[PDB]
This record gives sequence, structure tokens and C-alpha cells, in this order.
Amino acid sequence: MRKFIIVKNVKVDGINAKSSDITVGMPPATTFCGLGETMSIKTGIVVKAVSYGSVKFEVRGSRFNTSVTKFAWQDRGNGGKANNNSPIQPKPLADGVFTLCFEVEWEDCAEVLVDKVTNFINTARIAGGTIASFNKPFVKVAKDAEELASVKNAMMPCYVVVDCGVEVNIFEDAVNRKLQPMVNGYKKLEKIVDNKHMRDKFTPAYLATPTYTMIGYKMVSNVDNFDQALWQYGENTKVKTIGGIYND
Amino acid sequence: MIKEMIEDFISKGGLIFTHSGRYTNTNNSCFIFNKNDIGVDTKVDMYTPKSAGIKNEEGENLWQVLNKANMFYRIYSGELGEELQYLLKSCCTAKEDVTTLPQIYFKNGEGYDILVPIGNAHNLISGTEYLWEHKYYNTFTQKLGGSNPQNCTHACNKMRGGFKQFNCTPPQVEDNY
Amino acid sequence: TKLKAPAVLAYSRKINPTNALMFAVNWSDRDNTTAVMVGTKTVAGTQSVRGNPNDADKGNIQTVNFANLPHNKNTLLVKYNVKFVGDVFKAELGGGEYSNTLQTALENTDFGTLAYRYVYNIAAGRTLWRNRVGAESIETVITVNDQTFTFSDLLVNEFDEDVDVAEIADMVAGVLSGEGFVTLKVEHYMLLGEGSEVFPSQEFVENSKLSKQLFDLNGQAAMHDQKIGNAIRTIDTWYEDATTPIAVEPYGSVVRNGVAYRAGNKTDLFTLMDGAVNGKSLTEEDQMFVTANLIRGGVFGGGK
Amino acid sequence: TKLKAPAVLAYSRKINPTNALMFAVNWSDRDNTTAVMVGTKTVAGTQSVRGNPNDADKGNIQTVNFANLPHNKNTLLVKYNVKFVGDVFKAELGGGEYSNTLQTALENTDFGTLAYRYVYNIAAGRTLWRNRVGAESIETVITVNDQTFTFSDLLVNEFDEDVDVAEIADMVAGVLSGEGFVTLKVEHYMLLGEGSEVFPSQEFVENSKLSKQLFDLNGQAAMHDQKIGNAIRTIDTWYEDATTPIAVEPYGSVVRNGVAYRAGNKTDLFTLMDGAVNGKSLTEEDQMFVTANLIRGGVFGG
Repeated sequence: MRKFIIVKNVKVDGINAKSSDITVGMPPATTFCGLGETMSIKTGIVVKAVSYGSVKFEVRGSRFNTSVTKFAWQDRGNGGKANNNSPIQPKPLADGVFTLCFEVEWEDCAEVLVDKVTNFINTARIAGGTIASFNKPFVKVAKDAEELASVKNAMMPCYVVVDCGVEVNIFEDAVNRKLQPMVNGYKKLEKIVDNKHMRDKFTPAYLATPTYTMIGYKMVSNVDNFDQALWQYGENTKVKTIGGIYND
Repeated sequence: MIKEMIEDFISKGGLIFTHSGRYTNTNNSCFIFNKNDIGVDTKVDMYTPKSAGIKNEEGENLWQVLNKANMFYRIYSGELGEELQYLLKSCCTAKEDVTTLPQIYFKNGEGYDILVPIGNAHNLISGTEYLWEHKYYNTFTQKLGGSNPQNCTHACNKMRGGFKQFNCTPPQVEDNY
Repeated sequence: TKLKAPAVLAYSRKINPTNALMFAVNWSDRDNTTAVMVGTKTVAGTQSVRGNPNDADKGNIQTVNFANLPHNKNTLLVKYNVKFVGDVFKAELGGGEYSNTLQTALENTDFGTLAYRYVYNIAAGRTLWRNRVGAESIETVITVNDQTFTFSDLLVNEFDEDVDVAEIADMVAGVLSGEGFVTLKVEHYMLLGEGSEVFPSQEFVENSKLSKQLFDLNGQAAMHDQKIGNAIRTIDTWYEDATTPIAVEPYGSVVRNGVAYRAGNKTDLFTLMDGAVNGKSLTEEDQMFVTANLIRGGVFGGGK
Repeated sequence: TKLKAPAVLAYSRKINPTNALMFAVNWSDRDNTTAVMVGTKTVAGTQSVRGNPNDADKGNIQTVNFANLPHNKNTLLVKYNVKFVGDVFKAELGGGEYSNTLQTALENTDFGTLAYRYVYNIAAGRTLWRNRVGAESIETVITVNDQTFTFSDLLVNEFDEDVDVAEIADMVAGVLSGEGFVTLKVEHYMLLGEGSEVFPSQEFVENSKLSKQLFDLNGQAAMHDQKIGNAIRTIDTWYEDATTPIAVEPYGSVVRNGVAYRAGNKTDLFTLMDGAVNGKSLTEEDQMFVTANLIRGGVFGG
């Protein structure tokens, strides 16, 4: 039919809050889709889509400047310099509390699914952040669009992310539409020739640059079509919602 | 002066790019010039060692001149002759470098590509200026290439005030519920 | 010929602490906790800088964050969790040959001692840093695998023998030596006195509004996960002219003081790792140092 | 040649006062404490600056914080604790050699006098600052090691000899000259009169609707721990042409009077420290001053 598993109040400490060179804050949908796919690889459960919501969130630092992290020495040929503060790249970190909902292909009993999900989460991070504590995951199911609303409100309370597309461009839309940019995918700039230095020796490699959309945050309740708030991979190496652009 | 500035730029390291991994890490030197991005307003970044270069009578170097009055487009598209077009185009060469850069898997048609993200010069030079013009304040200020910016990038070297990033903090569930 | 190192060899960290939240309680009423909130105050002072006396007659106003116990609670309570993770040899970005022969050369490493010193730094409360200064007593409660252990005042700079530290180091070394994970839930209680200053993590920000900013989570005083981490992995008593334990660093770096105790003396992580991979023989404590660097994690760069 | 001081040589403070809370009681019913709350009031005044008499016909409105005893309580009660911490020669940040030879150069410092003058500043009520003016009587209560001590009638500006001050200073010097810590728990009772203005610590806020703002904790009038501390370490009578004791500052700075009684005459902490480490000899009072600067805390490096 349609099965989901919800994990509420995922306290995460130490998030890599830089999603791109011009976006620092809430981890983007690409991150949670990658998390769902990591779980798919590690457990075998097929993950159709994911929906995430912020319960608490704070970037470290002040209002207009993010915190610095103290870089520790790490590279060879630096012993003649390890007696002084290591030079330093920017790496804003954050701390938060999220609620997750994964749509899954499951035919078995709920206890097995929940235990496999918990045993995966115990080995994961979220956007690099250490997972400190999460509630017991629970399963729900929906046949018609009425039970989908119950699955939706089961995440309460949290602010989930809807995709409202780009009219002009990121900057003009931020100024005029009072919305928030978000990394939604990537654009391939050039193929990388040699995998001498890559995570794989075989997987195709490309230099890329992020592609964005314009998102909005809304209380899972006030969202009508829950599909409009479920993110998954897809066309043209982007990610998007099952229900498309948000306007009910 | 203009041809002279281009030549003085070519004599030194002389690199012209629209994407780079140096915004992520001052010791990366991976540059990419995406031809399909060049438009009448596209801002462009340049690298030269210590960001050195002659200044015109108004005190501007080549990076400041090219990003005024669509000069870079007018030269890149042949409107100022083929000598300048050749000289400018010759600097737009790619430089592959993946060290220190992030590497993610991304699902491509039930397979995977490894993506190595690099930042776009236009979105920071232009969009910083734009958010400044249109009084957008929901932003973090981030200075790039600390303490010695001129060793990093001409945009970093001449925009020392910092670049504006979209403050992507989400709304928080209030304490009381 | 020589098996050289990859350009980058990367391991994830295996000691994963959370943020430490700071509450205030009374020493004999530990079930009525209240959060310690970060406040702001004005601070006027003098120009007592070593350089120039010519401006010591001028002042400087300043505004800073501060955090204190309430005037009706005498005990600081610090809470966090620590997750230890196995597979300490699976590289995250380094190659296969170098990393695997290194995993082979280090399988005989004393994991009992490393686990003991980690758990001991946790139980003696080294992670409390300046919050130790001037405490009447320190009481540490560690809950692991449905077991609850209590530790009273413990000597921090010596890894003295204790049966409960060892009983927890059993499971910790079992996870580190193999795979899986184990989570300790740590509480600290310090009898400091009513109204005593506590010391949350200090923020590294360019903020013109504050001269000192304390780390806060929705207004409550806290400590960075990475600072608790730097405290835990302070176990290195094996550098030359060893005095006190320092944090596991590839160069024995203590930038805090301007010295590196493993710089240019054949005892840095890279010299010892090249030795271990290229057939050389390792001391038990050189093995411990290299494997503790692997437990630390890192993105070690340079090479081909 | 010269032992240069490490660039990051720093000591942590050893006299740790808390913030002081301000209550109101009656002089003869001290078990009924009520808290003094900071309020806000409008204040209208004249433009009476020395310079311009052209604005002398113009007024000015402000809003300010204010703090009063109620009209049914006549005594101000100021409460705080002070923790003295030993190991006053172990540096916080500095390296070894400079700090170790400085520790050796000062092991003959008069710790009795230092501890006595600290405890005396606490017992004479200097820590009360402007709350001392207009008192029918002041009564200080110091509890330490399950021993209670009461003080009335102590001259603030003279270090007169007192047996209880010396007995407390004994424990304080036992901590300061060795290791460990000790907490004195201090109350001050001042018979000011019903409705008396009291003086908490003042705040600075760049631009606010308030022209004058008082330090509060949950709305209760309070004093900054650093102000109590500054009163505690006012023991320096050893600068040149010394009248009254000043607070121990490396340059003997009194920013409120725009002068520095130890700046520019080879009497500053840095000159004396360099001398002490580099072989030169110090007076007994100079050793006291340098050790008092080490107890104050601060960065002593380039």
C-alpha cells in the first residue's frame, strides 16, 4: 500500500552547516536524500522518498557571522610549523533537532523494520553531525489521502520543507518573494580523468557546481498534500518533491 | 592601456575562471571556465600570484576593469578586435585539482556519479553586490582567504569586506506546546 | 619499491562525543535540575598590556557573555554522551594497499590501555576543563549497557588503577578492537558553591558586539562536542621528555602554548606510519600512538 | 642572554568573587529578606554643561533604572561569596622557564600581608562602594570553615590590626601560599533608612531607550563580580608617593582619575618581572606587588 517510518526528535550536534559557498544553515534536501540512500545501501530496505523537518536549529556564532572551527595540523611536511596555530579555512558548524519520515517498501512485520532502522541510525551522521539521541522509530501506513494526513500529522511538531520553484533567479526571488535558497542538485562542469585520488577507482567522476531552488518552511499540518513535502532523487541529477511545486 | 593590462596579466600566472575550489580552500588552485555561462553581465574571477598587476590612471587593475561596463563580454565576443579576444580567451584555461575538495556520490539513473563541488564566482561577486544594493540583511558575512587575501583571488583581494551568504536557518518549534 | 602513502589518507573519528549541556542542582537534591543560562554584562577595565604604558591612563569598556550558578544552587551538573565505534582501520579516502598493510601491522596494538585511558579521562572528568578548578568534590555517573557506575574524586594526570574504569574499558576495547559500537551516558556533578562561575565553551567568532561569547543552545550554557573530544583523547604520555598526557596529535601539537612535542625528532605520526608500513618494528606505545591517531580520525595529506 | 617572556604567558585569577545580590531587611529582623528590584523611571533635567550656556534654556528627558529599599525596610543586605584558589605561581598559558624562575624569585613574598589586606577589604566593606555612604552602622558577616565572624567599626582606608581579620587571613594565606581553595561567605547589613537609594552596578548599552541602566539578575539589583573583586585587591600602597591604596593593576591604573601611578618610572609589573627573572633583586613590597599581579591574573606577554 504505502508504508512510512518516522523518527522524531533527532538531536544532532556538529552539523556541517555550509551547503554551498552562498548558503549556510539548514542542511539541504540533497543531504537527507543521501542519508536515505545510505540507509538503503546499508540495510537493503528500499527508500522511496524522505521528508524532514526542523524542530530546533542554531548555527554556531553570532547573528551575522558564523563560528570558526580551530583547525588542527594534519598534513606531512609541517613539523617545522606545528608549534603555531594551524592556518584556517571556514567551516561553519551548527546544532539542531529534526524529525524524519522515510517512505519505504516493506512487506514484513514492523518490529523487524524498526530494529534494522535503529541499528543503521546508530552508525550514521546527519550532514556530518554526531547523532546524540532519537526517539523510537514507529511505522505508519496510508491507503487514501485521508490516512496520508494522519502520517503527516504524526511528525508533529516540526517545520518541513516545500519546493516553490524559481521565478527569476535565487537573489531576485529571495528579495521579492521573501523565500530561502536551497541546494537542490548539481550541474556537471567537467569529467575527471583519473580516479587516483577519488573515493572509487571506477565510478564516473565530475567536477560540479550546485543548482538551487527556492524553498519554504511550513508546519507539516498546514501542508495539505503531503507528497509536496516528500523529497527524492530524480531527473537531471537534481532532487525534488513527489507533489511538485508547492501551491496546494 | 587595455591591451597593456591584458598583456601584463598574461606575463604573470594569468588565470581567468568562473568556478573554483579556492573559495572552499585557499590551497586548492582548481579553476574552471564554463563557456556556456558567459553573458553580458557575467562577473568573472581571476588568479595571479599575490594578485599583482598594473593599475590604470584611475587606480584599477585588470579584474576591476573587466567587471565594469560589460568589458569582459565585449572583449570575449570579439567586439573589440581579435587581438584582445585571443589574449583574453587564452587565459580561460582549466586547471583540474581535487585535493581537499569534498566528494559525494549522487544517484544518476539508478547508478552513481562522484561529484566534486566547486563554487561559482558570479554568485559571490554579483550576488554580494546585489544583496547589498537591494538591502537584503538575512545573511552571514564571510571573508574568504583570511589575513592574506591577495594571495588567494583578485575578487577576494579587492572585496576584503566579505561575501554575503544566505542565512538558511529554519524556523524553530517554540518551547511551549 | 617502498610502499609510499597516498596523496590523502582519511579516517573518520571513532570517539564521538555530543555537546555537554550545563544545569544547576543542589548536591543532595539532584532530581530538581535547572538550566544554566548565558547572560550578558558590561565590563570596564584598564589597558594593562605589556607593550605600551603611554595609554595605561585610558580605560576600555567592553561587553561579554557570562554564566553563573544561581545563588540557591551549589552544584554544576554537566551532561553528555560518548559513542565509541569500531572498524578503526577502514580508511574513508586513503587507498587500499597502504591502509591494509597498515591495518595488518597494527593488529597487535594494546587496545586495553587506549580504552582504559579514554574511559579514565571521561570518569575523572578531564572533559570538565576549567570547571574543575575549586570544586569541593567531583562525582561522575556513567551509564553504559544498562550498567551504572559512580566515580568520586579521581587523579586526572595519573591513570591510576580502578576496577570500574577497567570494567568499562573492557567493552570499549572490545568495540575498538573489532566492530560495533558502545555509548556511555555521562553525568558530572561538581560542588562549587552557590553562585559560582561556570565555564561554557567560548565561541570563535568575528562579533563586534561581544568581547567574549559563550557557546549556547537556545540560551543554555554548553560545551562544544569537539572540546570534550580534545579532552578525552588526551592520553599521549609517550613523547620524548614526557611529563603530562597530551592530546593525540600527529605532531604532538599543543598550539595553546606554542610548542610541538613531536616535531622533527623521528617520532611524528608520519615517520612512524611510514616505518610501520615499510617493514620496520614498532614499540607497544608507538603502536598505541599511531592507532590512537587513527581513532582520532583525520585527513592526512601530502605524498605522491 | 635575556630570558624573554613567552608571548602568551598568562595567569588565571585566584580571587573569585560571585555576583552580589541586593536584598532589603529590617536591622532587627534579618530573617525576613525581600529582594530589591530594578525599576525604570522618567528623569527630566537641565542642559547644564560647562561649555555651552546657549542651551541653558533647553531641557532634556531620559529614562533610567533605579533601585530603592522599600518604605517598610530600613537595611540593605548585600550578599556574595569569594573563593580563594592556591597554586598562584602555576601559569595558565605560559611555558616553563620564565614562569619557573619567576616562581623561584618570589617564594619570599609576604603572603601574610596580602591575605590580610584582601580579607580586610572584605571585612571593612570596601566592596560595598557607594552603598557605604549614609550608614547609621554597617555589620559584616563572614562565614568560613564552619566559623562565623562579625565586623562593625572598621576604617576602610587604613589597614588597622584586627584579630578576626588576621585569623581569617591565616587560612587565606595558607591557601594562597600553598594549594587548595577556600570560600568566604559574606553578608553586609547597612542601616540606610527606609526608601533609600541603593547603588547596583551600572551597565553600558550602545543605543537603548534607557540612558542609565542597572545590573540586574532576574530583575533583582546586583553588583558585578569584577567590581567586588576590584575592591578586594585594593591593597597597593607601594607605588611612588603613595597616598591611599590603589587596586593592583600592572600599570597601577586608575582610569577614573586618568592617571597610572606605576606607568613610566620603572615600577610597572613588566619591568619588575623582567628584573626578577633576569637576576635583579626586588624589594619585599615589590615581591608583594608582583605576586598580587599574578593573583589578579592576566596576559603578561608580547
